Amino acid sequence: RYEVIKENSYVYVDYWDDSQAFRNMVYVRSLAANLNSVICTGGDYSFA
Amino acid sequence: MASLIYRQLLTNSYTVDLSDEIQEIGSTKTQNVTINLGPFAQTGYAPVN
Repeated sequence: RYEVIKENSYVYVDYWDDSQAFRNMVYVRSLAANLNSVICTGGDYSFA
Repeated sequence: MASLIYRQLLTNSYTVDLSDEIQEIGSTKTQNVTINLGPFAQTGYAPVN
C-alpha cells in the first residue's frame, strides 16, 4: 500500500504565529486572502 | 374691566375656526420626521452555517 495525493485529495496546513495582530484575530467578522500557488514535486526513493 | 375680558372673547371667536382648522389640516397634511439613532454600530455576526 502506498499513498498518493491527487485531485480528490486535500492538503491542510495549520498555522500559528506570535505577531501582535494574531493576538488580535479572536472575534472575527470576516477573512479574505490573495495566496500564491506552489508546486510540490516528488524526489526519488530506492527500494534496496 | 370684566366688561372687556368677557366681551373681548366673544369678539375674538372668529379665530376659533382658523386655529381649529390648523390642527386638522395641519395634522391632515404633516411632514415625515426623522429618527436620530446611530450612536454606535448595530454590529452583529453576519452569516449562518
